[PDB]
Amino acid sequence: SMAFPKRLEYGGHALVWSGDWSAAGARKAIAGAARAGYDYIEIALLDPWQIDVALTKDLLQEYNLRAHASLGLSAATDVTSTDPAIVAKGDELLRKATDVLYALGGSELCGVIYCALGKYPGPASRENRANSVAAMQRLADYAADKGINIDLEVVNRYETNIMNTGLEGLAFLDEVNRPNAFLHLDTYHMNIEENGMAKSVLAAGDRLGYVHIGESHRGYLGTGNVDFASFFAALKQIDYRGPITFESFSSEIVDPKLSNTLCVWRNLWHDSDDLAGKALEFIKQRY
Amino acid sequence: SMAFPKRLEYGGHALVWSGDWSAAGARKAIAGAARAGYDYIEIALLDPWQIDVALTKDLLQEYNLRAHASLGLSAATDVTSTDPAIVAKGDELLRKATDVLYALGGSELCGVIYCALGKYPGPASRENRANSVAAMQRLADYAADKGINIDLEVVNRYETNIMNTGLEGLAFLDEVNRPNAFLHLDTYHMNIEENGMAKSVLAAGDRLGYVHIGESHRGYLGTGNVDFASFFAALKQIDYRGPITFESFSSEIVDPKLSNTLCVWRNLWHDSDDLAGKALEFIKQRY
Ligand SMILES: O=C(CO)[C@H](O)[C@H](O)[C@H](O)CO
Ligand SMILES: O=C(CO)[C@H](O)[C@H](O)[C@H](O)CO
Ligand SMILES: [Mn+2]
Ligand SMILES: [Mn+2]
Repeated sequence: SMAFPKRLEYGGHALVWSGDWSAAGARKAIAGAARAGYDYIEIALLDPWQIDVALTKDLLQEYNLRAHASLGLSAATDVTSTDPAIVAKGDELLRKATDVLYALGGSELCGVIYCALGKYPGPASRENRANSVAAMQRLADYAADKGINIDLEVVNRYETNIMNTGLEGLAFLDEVNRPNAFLHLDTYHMNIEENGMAKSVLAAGDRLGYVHIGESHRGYLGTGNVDFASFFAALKQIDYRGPITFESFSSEIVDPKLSNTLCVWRNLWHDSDDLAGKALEFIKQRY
Repeated sequence: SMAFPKRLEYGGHALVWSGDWSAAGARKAIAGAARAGYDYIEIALLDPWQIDVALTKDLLQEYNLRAHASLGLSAATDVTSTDPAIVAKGDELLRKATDVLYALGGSELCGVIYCALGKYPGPASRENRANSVAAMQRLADYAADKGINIDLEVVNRYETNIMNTGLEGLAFLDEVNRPNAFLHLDTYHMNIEENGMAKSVLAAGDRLGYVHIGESHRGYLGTGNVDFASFFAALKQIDYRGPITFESFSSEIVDPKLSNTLCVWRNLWHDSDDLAGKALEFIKQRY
């Protein structure tokens, strides 16, 4: 068991272009990501059964584009649950997601894979956390057979009760104790929870395996409150060489299964291409 | 008719010291605010029927302290509801809170007074917004007879679907069209939703009636990401002369119902006096 190769590469989140993964939606997102000049598309596998693999393989080939995958779990698939029937549903979704990612020749399963994405009605018990750590052990081991790293995305208090800072994320990963399990940081969530935009990156070092770039309000990069200068300087200091996906959500493009959960009440952009294009330039200028 | 006098004065949120307003909790919080050097205490009126008003007035006299009030409504008192019985409950609580604030000699009712504080399942309908605007018209007119201004606190996407930016708040206040209705900004909520920390303040000018100071993670002022230098520069430029309350919420002090609502999963402070004391020094040094 070991970590699978990572490279400095730039990706666009599928929801920048498409709210579904129909033949049309898949192509819109892949074509968009390719058009803006990204190395990969990040597919939202919130329902990995809805994904036509052959179709997707063909599109990625057609546009000379690589794929990674992210998801959140839901109440019905929450691996922190003290109901083992719900944890089993979680393990199953995570296996299927991995199977799909393997069929597409992808190497990264990231996002909120360790709990239900959304507002918890109270703080996590030690048992909620232990349930989550075990589930990520079973996932990392399943993934390892298929040349896939998992990257646990730290998100803000409103989207998980398990880990809200990189430091918390790192301590969680110590317990997972798997070589193909990494920290996933997102500048949007960091903007809320972190003591500056450097502390968690510098602590993480080689354990930082994935990055999401989002503005404070998840709109155009450079129109919000995120100190990107301080963040990217930290990446340079640890010489980060892994996926970097631009992520943004507008009511304009809505997945029913994500948009209400992320409380995307506001339209912060309408031109996917203009947003994605400016974002990659903004990112590449700094890293 | 008219708006009531505002002065530049510094406030401590009662919830920094006490989770309740028992005689002991009230005494503790008022003595705390006075000890830290604040001009007033901001009393949480989530349940204004549970306040002993004569006791509170005696305490405020005893410690030579003024009082303003903030609250959030809940599902059962949501003035945005399409259930007129629920709106009626909201009107009733808002009237009661105004009565309490009036008897206490206060002039400012602020916070999430226009909707239920928390995660909405979907975006706000035209009805939801119109119901809210009408409720704030009835409240503003009721408060006008009692020399009280109302200030509508703009909160982040996870805490309301009605208004997430200062600009949205100003537009909502245009429809309310009451001289004693003002905008209320909170740096914690601005840190997520705003295009920088100056814009909403410069646009609001004389319509900014109330300010909450919160760090990005709601911990010690200056250990987070909020560009306070840029915010206070904006306050200076419009010569803001209104209440400035420091707030933060510890799961060790507040009611489990509120800490769960605000997703306080960790505590970045334990010493109420040290936090509140240092918070005021931080504020008074910049404004
Ligand atoms: O930031 C996120 C949600 O706020 C993550 O990117 C999600 O886990 C991922 O996009 C799943 O949609
Ligand atoms: O920022 C706030 C909520 O997060 C407001 O201060 C509260 O809604 C209000 O003070 C009630 O406690
Ligand atoms: Mn993300
Ligand atoms: Mn506030």
